[PDB]
Amino acid sequence: REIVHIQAGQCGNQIGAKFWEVISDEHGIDPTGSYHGDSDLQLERINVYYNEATGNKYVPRAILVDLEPGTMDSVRSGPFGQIFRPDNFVFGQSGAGNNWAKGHYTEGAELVDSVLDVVRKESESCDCLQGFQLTHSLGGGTGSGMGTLLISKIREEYPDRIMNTFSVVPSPKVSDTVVEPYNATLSVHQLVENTDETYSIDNEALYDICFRTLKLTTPTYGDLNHLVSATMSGVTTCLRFPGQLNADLRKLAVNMVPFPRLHFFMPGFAPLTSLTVPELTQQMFDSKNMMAACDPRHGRYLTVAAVFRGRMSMKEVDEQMLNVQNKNSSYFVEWIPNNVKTAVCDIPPRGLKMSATFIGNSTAIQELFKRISEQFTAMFRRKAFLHWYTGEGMDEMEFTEAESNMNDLVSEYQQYQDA
Amino acid sequence: REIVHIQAGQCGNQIGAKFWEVISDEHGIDPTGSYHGDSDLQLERINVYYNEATGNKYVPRAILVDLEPGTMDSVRSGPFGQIFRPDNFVFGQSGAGNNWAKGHYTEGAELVDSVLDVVRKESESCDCLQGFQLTHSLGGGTGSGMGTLLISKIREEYPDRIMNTFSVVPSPKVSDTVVEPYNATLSVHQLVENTDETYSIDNEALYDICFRTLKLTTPTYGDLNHLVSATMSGVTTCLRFPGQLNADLRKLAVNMVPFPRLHFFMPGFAPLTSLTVPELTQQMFDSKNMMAACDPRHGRYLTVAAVFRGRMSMKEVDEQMLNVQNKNSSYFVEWIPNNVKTAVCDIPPRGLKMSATFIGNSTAIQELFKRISEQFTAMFRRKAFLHWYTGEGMDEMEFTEAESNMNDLVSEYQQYQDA
Amino acid sequence: ADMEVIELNKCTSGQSFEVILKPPSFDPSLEEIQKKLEAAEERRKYQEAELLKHLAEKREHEREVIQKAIEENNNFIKMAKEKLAQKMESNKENREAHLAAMLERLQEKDKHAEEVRKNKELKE
Amino acid sequence: RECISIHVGQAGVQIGNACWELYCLEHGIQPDGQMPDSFNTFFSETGAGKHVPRAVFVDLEPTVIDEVRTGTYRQLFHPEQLITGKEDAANNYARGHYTIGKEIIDLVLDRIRKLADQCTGLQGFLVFHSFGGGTGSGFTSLLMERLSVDYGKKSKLEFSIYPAPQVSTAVVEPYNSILTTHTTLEHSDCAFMVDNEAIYDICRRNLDIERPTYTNLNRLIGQIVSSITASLRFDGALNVDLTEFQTNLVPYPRIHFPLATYAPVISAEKAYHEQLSVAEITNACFEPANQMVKCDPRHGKYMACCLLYRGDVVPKDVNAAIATIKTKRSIQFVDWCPTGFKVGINYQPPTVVPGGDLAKVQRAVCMLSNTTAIAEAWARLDHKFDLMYAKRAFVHWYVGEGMEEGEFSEAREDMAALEKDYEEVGI
Amino acid sequence: RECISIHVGQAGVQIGNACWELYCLEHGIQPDGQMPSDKTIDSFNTFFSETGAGKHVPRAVFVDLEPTVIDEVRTGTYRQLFHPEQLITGKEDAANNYARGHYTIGKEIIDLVLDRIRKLADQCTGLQGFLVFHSFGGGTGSGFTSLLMERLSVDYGKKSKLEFSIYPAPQVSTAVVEPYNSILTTHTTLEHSDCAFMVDNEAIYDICRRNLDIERPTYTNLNRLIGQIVSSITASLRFDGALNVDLTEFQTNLVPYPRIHFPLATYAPVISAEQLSVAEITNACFEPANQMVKCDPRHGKYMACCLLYRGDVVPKDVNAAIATIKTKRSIQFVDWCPTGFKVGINYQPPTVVPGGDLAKVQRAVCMLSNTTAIAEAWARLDHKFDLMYAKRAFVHWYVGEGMEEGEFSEAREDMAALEKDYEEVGI
Ligand SMILES: CC[C@]1(O)C[C@@H]2CN(CCc3c([nH]c4ccccc34)[C@@](C(=O)OC)(c3cc4c(cc3OC)N(C)[C@H]3[C@@](O)(C(=O)OC)[C@H](OC(C)=O)[C@]5(CC)C=CCN6CC[C@]43[C@@H]65)C2)C1
Ligand SMILES: Nc1nc2c(ncn2[C@@H]2O[C@H](COP(=O)(O)OP(=O)(O)OP(=O)(O)O)[C@@H](O)[C@H]2O)c(=O)[nH]1
Ligand SMILES: Nc1nc2c(ncn2[C@@H]2O[C@H](COP(=O)(O)OP(=O)(O)OP(=O)(O)O)[C@@H](O)[C@H]2O)c(=O)[nH]1
Ligand SMILES: COc1cc2c(c(OC)c1OC)-c1ccc(OC)c(=O)cc1[C@@H](NC(=O)CS)CC2
Ligand SMILES: Nc1nc2c(ncn2[C@@H]2O[C@H](COP(=O)(O)OP(=O)(O)O)[C@@H](O)[C@H]2O)c(=O)[nH]1
Ligand SMILES: Nc1nc2c(ncn2[C@@H]2O[C@H](COP(=O)(O)OP(=O)(O)O)[C@@H](O)[C@H]2O)c(=O)[nH]1
Ligand SMILES: [Mg+2]
Ligand SMILES: [Mg+2]
Repeated sequence: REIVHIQAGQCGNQIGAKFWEVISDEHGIDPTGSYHGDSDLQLERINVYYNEATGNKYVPRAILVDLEPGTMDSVRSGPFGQIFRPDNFVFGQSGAGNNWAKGHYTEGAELVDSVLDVVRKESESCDCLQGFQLTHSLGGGTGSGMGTLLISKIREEYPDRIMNTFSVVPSPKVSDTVVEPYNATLSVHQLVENTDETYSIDNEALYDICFRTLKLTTPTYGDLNHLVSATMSGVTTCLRFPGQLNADLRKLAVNMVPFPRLHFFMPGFAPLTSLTVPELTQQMFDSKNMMAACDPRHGRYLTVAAVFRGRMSMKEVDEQMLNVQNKNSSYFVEWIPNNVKTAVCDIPPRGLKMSATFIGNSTAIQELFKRISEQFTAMFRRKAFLHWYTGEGMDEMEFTEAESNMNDLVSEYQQYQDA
Repeated sequence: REIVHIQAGQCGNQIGAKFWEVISDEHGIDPTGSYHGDSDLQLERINVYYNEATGNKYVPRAILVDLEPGTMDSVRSGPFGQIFRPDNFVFGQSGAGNNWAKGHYTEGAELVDSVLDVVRKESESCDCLQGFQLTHSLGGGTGSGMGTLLISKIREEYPDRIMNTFSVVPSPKVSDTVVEPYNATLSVHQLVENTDETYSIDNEALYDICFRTLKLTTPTYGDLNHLVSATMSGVTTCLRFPGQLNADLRKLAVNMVPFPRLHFFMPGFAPLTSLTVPELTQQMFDSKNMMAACDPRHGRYLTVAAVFRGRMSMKEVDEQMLNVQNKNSSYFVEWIPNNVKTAVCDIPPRGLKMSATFIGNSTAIQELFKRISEQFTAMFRRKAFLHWYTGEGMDEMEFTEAESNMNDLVSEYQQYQDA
Repeated sequence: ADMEVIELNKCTSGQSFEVILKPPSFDPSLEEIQKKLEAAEERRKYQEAELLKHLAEKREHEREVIQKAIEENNNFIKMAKEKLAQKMESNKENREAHLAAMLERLQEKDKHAEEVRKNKELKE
Repeated sequence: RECISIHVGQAGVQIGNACWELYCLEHGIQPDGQMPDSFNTFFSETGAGKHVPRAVFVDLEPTVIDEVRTGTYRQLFHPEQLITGKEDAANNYARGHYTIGKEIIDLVLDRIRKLADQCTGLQGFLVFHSFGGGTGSGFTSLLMERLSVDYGKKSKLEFSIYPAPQVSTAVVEPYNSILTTHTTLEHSDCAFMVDNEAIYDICRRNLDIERPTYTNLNRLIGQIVSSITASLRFDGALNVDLTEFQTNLVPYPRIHFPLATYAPVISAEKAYHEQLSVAEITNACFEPANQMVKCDPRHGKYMACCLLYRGDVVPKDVNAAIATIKTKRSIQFVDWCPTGFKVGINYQPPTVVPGGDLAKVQRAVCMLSNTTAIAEAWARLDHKFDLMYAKRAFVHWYVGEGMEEGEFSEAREDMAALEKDYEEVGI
Repeated sequence: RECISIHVGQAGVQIGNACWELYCLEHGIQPDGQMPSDKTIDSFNTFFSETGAGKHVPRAVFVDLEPTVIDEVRTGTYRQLFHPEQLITGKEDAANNYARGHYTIGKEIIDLVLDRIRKLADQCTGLQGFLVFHSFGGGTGSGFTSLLMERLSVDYGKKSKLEFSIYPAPQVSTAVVEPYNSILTTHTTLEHSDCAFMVDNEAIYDICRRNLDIERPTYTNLNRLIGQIVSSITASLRFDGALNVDLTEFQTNLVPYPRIHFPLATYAPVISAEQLSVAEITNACFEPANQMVKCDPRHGKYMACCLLYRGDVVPKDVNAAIATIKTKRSIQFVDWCPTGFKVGINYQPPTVVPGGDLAKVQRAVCMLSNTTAIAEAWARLDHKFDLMYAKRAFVHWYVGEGMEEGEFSEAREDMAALEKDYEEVGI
């Protein structure tokens, strides 16, 4: 019915600013100006991402949070920078961190309020707030730490409404840092408690996805962000578009998540870089094409959701779809009946005549988590860089206590390869 | 000496409205107006069916009862509609039923009084009330149910006077309605206790008279009702006509019924559809010509009564009559001496130059009752549509208790094939 | 037979007479009983005031079906109204204090931000 | 001296109606009432013009009694000698004797006394009634009981219409007849039975009427009655008084039921044929074909014979015709009884109804005979009865008015006795 | 007399919309409101309330917990058809779980509806029952419906309720949690509802592929076909009829037992635009391929059959159509309902939507049958349910609105019972 978008922390901000300028140009929106596109649909559900202001004009429900200038004035001065409402930019000023605690306790809580006082403004403004979605990094601090807090402070203020996040789960290849496992594990914990669904964009997949499969030698944060931006348009489509379904996003949740421990979706995409239907599915359900670094093979699908894009006959889709869950019949749990559903919206993405996107609650996502607690226990082992948090005011055992919660999550997933 | 006519329920009302416009046109009566006919007799016993009012005019002593508008205004707006006294129409308004209990308990008892208050106002008006005669269906509710009640409430208020009915015992042919057996069996019980004579017009016979012997492909309730209407004028003839007998109707009863258990007459007719005397009797005593679905062959005659119509020599009738009870000599019980009597009125019916009608207390009528208790116990078997009554306030065992009374009647008839 | 006839009486408008033909040869209505007519009279008021106070039997058994229904209904209405509403204060009490079993488990990892930042203004 | 007529019940009345008419034609009373002791026997010279019968008519429906106060003779009776009951008898003894009778019974009984009140030395009652039939059996019986009380000695003379299959009965007839004739027998002195069968039969053989009416029948019964009374409204020796009745026909208290035989019933249009001979009319008398209770006495025995001749007739003949009746027939007088023959000649020529079917005759015989074969009728009733009551047939409608089941038993039980008494008079 | 429509929940509404449309095309009401059909200053009155001096307004109320769909009505023509009030909308959605609509989110609106339906039955002298159209699976559709109906049962004691459920099928997209929703409502709702016309979405979609030849059948595609089945079931009391019959008789026939029994729906001739025999259309009805709930009754037994013909038919024909739909077909009529096969003809031609996919026909059958095999649907739901609940699958989202764990048990417990009752009706 209507959703606000929080977008915090260098990585978060980057992603979101690409998100925005993809969908904005899908609905047909100027840098500021309103509609320009000989389509019509667009404006049906434009409502959901776009609180509108003075005259024509269209402005995205968006709160931009960060603990240091730069990366905001990177947006402001660039793509669709004139778009976001000016006092919707919540500057940090201070140190950032690249350290959870800073963002979740000392330098973060410093701000939080000032953000929360503007999320309040957009949400309390909304005709019927559906929920918030948030974008950020899991490793490093001002997105992972402030975020996990924004949400922890968003629920409580709206237990009512549901929580949605795109969280970029990081890796050794492609990092700002040593310390992330720490930051990741400290969030993954926070995530599993206060959100309802999270999309795991694994940077590791994204990388493998640009070098194993995309000719690109050293990937920027650019061609690479590029992938998320496309996947995110994909995931959201049928909230913001047609009259196929309607997708309360609550509906999306209460249909995708069997078990309260907010299970993390690994997304996927169809065509890529910067298409026959059979050749679309077999690709969208290929591991080498997942947005999270797993191989949905070691482990099964709890529930799946696939959403296709472009004027193609769904005669062929139902049929291709049921056909994947046949040549792969064993890897869809058989205790949840029709646990793969499909939808068709026929308004193409960027270039791209065909396309699909894929959302998957898969126990194989365990492989991801295990591999971040892997380099975690290897570090917190002999209490490595820990004195970076110790001193900012954290307890020794808040790490074990997080490490151990996460370990559980791994072993509930590992459980649901049941019978 | 004088009789009032109760005519209740859709079927009841149909039948009676044909009865009325047959006899009315026999005595020579306008829609309202009085006499027009170069005969004279007529008016002798016009008294018996016609309490008279303002000026000329002739109005039938008639009470029209039903639990829903329609079928009355069917009469009001049609044949002799202007005839009946306007506040002699007792509407229902409510649901009807097609369900005894509705008419005999909940929706019925709701009215009863207001009918009973008008029967009182005709009978208490009458110079010397002979008794009441009533017409209705036995399957279905507002006739069979309210009826059986009117009468139960008429005796008690006049134990004194005798009860007469024309009751149309319903069939599997000519209507589906999974329940009638129930309604029928629930009345037959009622009938056997509070009436003194009842003519059983078996719809099953009526059908067959129109199809087995008539070629009438699409049988109306219409033509088929035309059969009853004729049978009734015949049965009544020498109450309402001559000075052959005089026929207290009590006289008719105390002569026709050996055994208190109100024994039901199966009627019969002579010529039909919409004649020599020998060819008249041999036809009036044919099974294929009985108004009740029997074959008065499996079972004998307890008492018989035949009444002839048209200027024909009764020299030939006494002789034809004694001659049936000779080529059929065995099937008249010999423990009741002259148990077949005849009467001759010489004023023709509708068209029809000759005619006769036949009233027969015949143990073969058992074949009829058995066959209603046949589809009854087949249903009440595993307590079928019974919850339609249960809920309206009736007891489980009031069905067994009726089923069992009726079964007795069968086995007292079956008994009187004695020696 | 050859007659021998003796004449009795010779009126004005007639004559009678005996004629034997062959000599023969050989050798309280009480009133009291009308009490037997009010002996009917009081066997016939029985007959009736029986099957009358016996149709007064079936009479207020009508008062019964016309009741076991109406009474049967208010037993369903005024029974499954609190078979609803008392499963719906059952509901409120269940969430209305579970949306608050969510809140107090938060306000706890919250009153814990303060009690370990008022420990960072004590540390290094 | 005086002689009241009571006609109870449709049949009784209708019979009565068409024999008062014959009394009137015989004595010359134009309907209004006036004629231009002797025949005082039956009429009470009321007011200073009129002649009013000594009659009372009761019936429990109007209807029939209504036709009297409508058709001429409408001026013949006193309005009050015609009593009518509104609610019918419904064709069962039970009703008339108890239920519906009770009600009117005190009225009648009063009115008949009003009538016998202007009578210095009243003689008896003629009572005309139906054997089967509602009030006819029922009321009659009751009337008669109470008569027996109110009038001690005074003879009662019943004229019963014994019923037959064709001239239409009712199933339940048999009961009614057995019923009354029980109760009524110890209270009545002499009873002229009239078999409807017989009469109808005579109207077919003799009159040649294919479909004989009541009004057809009645006329012929009208005559038999006139001829039995005759003797006392004229005064012409024999049966000149009521005692002298059973004094001559029944030797046995058991109410005996004399046989009626009429003489020359011949159809007008055969009028101006020959006048029949004094001998021949007698000779018809001794004929089954001309009887008045369907039976035969060439099978039973005679216990008193009475010949009632009317007209121009000299004894000389009667004698010398009887002679040859004895010489040419079945005498059969029983054991211990002369060989009867009390012969009365009433010089009055026998007047017949003007538009009637029979013709003016010269001389008519009458024949009142008490035979043991008159009980062949007694039995034919009884069988019908026995075989219905075997199954309680209709019993209930009577138990319904309020009778006893055993009043049916205790009445059959009587017929069985009487059926035996009659037969026990044999040699 | 009068007959209110309640359409709750997306499916219910969208079905409702395209069969009020059909009602309107049948009775000749141009969207505008007014009918050139002579007055309304009854009959066409069963479903419409002749509002003001021009218009015809349905006796309808539409509830749903999102606007969106209800919104489509007050936007597309017929926008002038309803009163503004009779369209109620809920702002916050149902979220696809019984728990929500029955407790959390329903509580809120329920009082509004309940009020407005009463406003509507207030101008109704002798209102008869309710038609309730809703989804089996689906958020408000199960949840709200259920609540509505409980409360209806309270506010309207007798007045029958007639539910039209849309039983759900895998392809015409369900939702994981569907199974729960359906088992849940049908439990609570069952003791409060009188007769329930199940419609299997599968069936319909199936008929649109076999017969209509539409590769990708829309809701708007389906609804149209359901629009008709509904019209033909109501029909009877919608147009007058004469030469035939209302539900209430068809109702007494279909449901022999407490348990709300769920009649099978079959339509007659679905033939795609761009005349079949009286015999043949019938023959179609007794065909798995043409049914309304995917299953088969050449495996179950019949407990009552109802055939509803519409259009150019004569009984002489139906007679032989049926008789032969027995002589050599899938017979099976059970131990104790001698009848089955009630039959009426609603002469009014089977008017189909103008740009629709089906064509104007001459005559159409409708067949409403209560079979024990209809419980083969009952089970196929249950298994899906059993095997999810085995692990608490999604339970929590319901315990989260505030339900009991055991209201899931205590409702399965009923299906098991009903699944047994049905099977227990066997010979
Ligand atoms: C006199 C009133 C009446 O018209 C009598 C029948 C029933 N209706 C009228 C309309 C009617 C009839 N048939 C219809 C079919 C569809 C719609 C309407 C009808 C009616 C007829 O044909 O008039 C021309 C008729 C009906 C039946 C009918 C005959 C009939 O007209 C001859 N059958 C006697 C019954 C029937 O159920 C039966 O008892 O079989 C023994 C019979 O079963 C068979 C195979 O005959 C049958 C015939 C099709 C089958 C199924 C439905 N039942 C209902 C009663 C029965 C029918 C006539 C009321
Ligand atoms: N001879 C003769 N017999 C008659 C006459 N009328 C009736 N009966 C016979 O009498 C018997 C019937 O008796 P009813 O006089 O009719 O009965 P009731 O009770 O006296 O008169 P109701 O009260 O009218 O019934 C039958 O046997 C008839 O055949 C008649 O006018 N003449
Ligand atoms: N036959 C038919 N079924 C439908 C239609 N729309 C939805 N459904 C079915 O109904 C069920 C979904 O019901 P919903 O209306 O979506 O549930 P709801 O909560 O009551 O309505 P929402 O608040 O919109 O969710 C599924 O089984 C669908 O297949 C329709 O238009 N026609
Ligand atoms: C954001 O909008 C979406 C919203 C929903 C769904 C979805 O995935 C296709 C979305 O796209 C990403 C959805 C999902 C999943 C299911 O579980 C597999 C389901 O049964 C059902 C659905 C959607 N409904 C259907 O597929 C029935 S037509 C409803 C909720
Ligand atoms: N793919 C994607 N990941 C990013 C981007 N920027 C940073 N990251 C990842 O997110 C993690 C840290 O993010 P960073 O924003 O510096 O932490 P912050 O100070 O909380 O904003 C690292 O592990 C990076 O690999 C981005 O541009 N796109
Ligand atoms: N012949 C005669 N019988 C009828 C008529 N209408 C109905 N019936 C029969 O009687 C039964 C029910 O009669 P109906 O009047 O409708 O019941 P009600 O609700 O008491 O008025 C049906 O099963 C038919 O068999 C009528 O028109 N005439
Ligand atoms: Mg009588
Ligand atoms: Mg919903």
